[PDB]
Amino acid sequence: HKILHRLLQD
Amino acid sequence: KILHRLLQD
Amino acid sequence: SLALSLTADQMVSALLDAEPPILYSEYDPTRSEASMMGLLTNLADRELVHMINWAKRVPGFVDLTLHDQVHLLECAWLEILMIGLVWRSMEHPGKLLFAPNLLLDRNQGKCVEGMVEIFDMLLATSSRFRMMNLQGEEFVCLKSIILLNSGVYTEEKDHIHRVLDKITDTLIHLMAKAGLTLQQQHQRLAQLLLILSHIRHMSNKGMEHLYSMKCKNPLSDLLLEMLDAHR
Amino acid sequence: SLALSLTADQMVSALLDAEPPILYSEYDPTFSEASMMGLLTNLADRELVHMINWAKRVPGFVDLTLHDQVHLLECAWLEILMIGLVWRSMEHPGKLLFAPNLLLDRNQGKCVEGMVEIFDMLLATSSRFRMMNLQGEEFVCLKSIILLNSGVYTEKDHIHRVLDKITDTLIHLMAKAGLTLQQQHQRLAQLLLILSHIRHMSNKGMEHLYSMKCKNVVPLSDLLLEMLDAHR
Ligand SMILES: Oc1ccc(/C(=N\c2ccccc2Cl)c2ccc(O)cc2O)cc1
Ligand SMILES: Oc1ccc(/C(=N\c2ccccc2Cl)c2ccc(O)cc2O)cc1
Repeated sequence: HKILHRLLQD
Repeated sequence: KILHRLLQD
Repeated sequence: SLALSLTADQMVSALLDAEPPILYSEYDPTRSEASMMGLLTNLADRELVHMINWAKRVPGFVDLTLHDQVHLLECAWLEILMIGLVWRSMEHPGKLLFAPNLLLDRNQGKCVEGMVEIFDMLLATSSRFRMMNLQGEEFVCLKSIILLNSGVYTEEKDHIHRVLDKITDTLIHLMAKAGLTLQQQHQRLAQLLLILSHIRHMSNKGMEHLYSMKCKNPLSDLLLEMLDAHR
Repeated sequence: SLALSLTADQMVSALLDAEPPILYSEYDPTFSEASMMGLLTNLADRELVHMINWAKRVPGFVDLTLHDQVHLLECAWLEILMIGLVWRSMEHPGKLLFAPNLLLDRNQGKCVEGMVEIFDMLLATSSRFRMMNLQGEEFVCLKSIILLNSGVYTEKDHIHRVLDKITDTLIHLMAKAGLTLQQQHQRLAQLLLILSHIRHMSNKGMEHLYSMKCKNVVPLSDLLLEMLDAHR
């Protein structure tokens, strides 16, 4: 996956 | 320029 | 200064009568990347001539200087070709009607690099038009808006804005005539103009692709001048 | 979806409160091609983190799937940065306010290849905003419209329903400001047409960034790279 996935969940 | 020509013809 | 004096009905009338013809391709059922792009380039090259004479008939366009007329077309030519494409492809779901004898689907575009993306975007735009049940009167309005708007940011510039507002009133007049509520008029107007953002996007991507296969080999002398007007 | 239930006033209020902060650039004045793009890349990389959190606050955006949220941000991120730029640069004619401590004019952009064109376009947009006397409430509507519209062609009814809601909001703001009915759909039209130019400037920006990535003429961050690889 990508960084954007994490920042959108965190 | 072709465009300038066709814009007058 | 006759463009600002036209009524909404006279505006639509003028634009409808100004419509370019639907040109045919040279599609001659053989079974390639070279052939397909060659057909489209040839078609676009011939459509340009009609577009130039069509642009002359767009109210207010003539009032501009030669340099301004050139610049507006150099900016918007591929946008206009594309919105023409998605419009005549409207009632051919999953297909792109480049010409009456040239109907393509997503499977064909794959035989050219990076062509699939532009195809799906065009298909989506057409599907969007279909969903909205776009009218011809609205179409010829958007097309003329594209012409006047796409290069207006690169005593005169106020004239374009005055004409742009005129076409806006025309669009609203069309919708009010169709029985749409004032809320529905605003919303539909927004929905239509928001499409132009995507058409701009498709155009820019198209330019990149054309600039790619250019220095990779054969564009026409007119289509080259239109292309060197960007990057 | 609570977004559809919001009134126009409640819509504006939610968007105003969601506004990202105006960040600063790295200090110690002194502009080379490397230093300039360095500061802008650094600045953008930090704004992205606030943007992502701002997007979460945009009514209706949370209702989308994670994949949809990613795609919308990936398509619109440079547009959003740019409309932010021209907005805060509004009352600085001939200048671009990238940051309160980073105000640039057209002369500065020339020290980087192909940068002058995008600069002039940005300045022109800002001058357009200034001419129209664009309001903050209108700006935050435009920004959110960009977020939801720019990638919606690449569920779908929901975004359209939210897009219509913001249209109603824009009209409500104008009707409140005393604009006639005709003045309302003209101004609405004028505003949305800008988004076509913002789209164009973004696309031109993407090329330039993909260019300096294939030249190492400034090292992009890992998040900025992922955003860029989404437009490959
Ligand atoms: O050399 C060219 C120029 C334009 C196209 C093309 N569009 C494209 C332009 C660039 C990339 C991809 C596409 Cl599909 C196109 C041609 C005619 C028309 O009526 C509508 C069109 O959209 C084709 C070849
Ligand atoms: O690595 C980058 C990414 C974006 C920019 C940039 N814009 C550009 C992006 C590409 C080319 C030219 C420009 Cl001006 C920009 C940055 C922050 C901001 O608040 C607004 C912005 O417009 C800069 C560096």
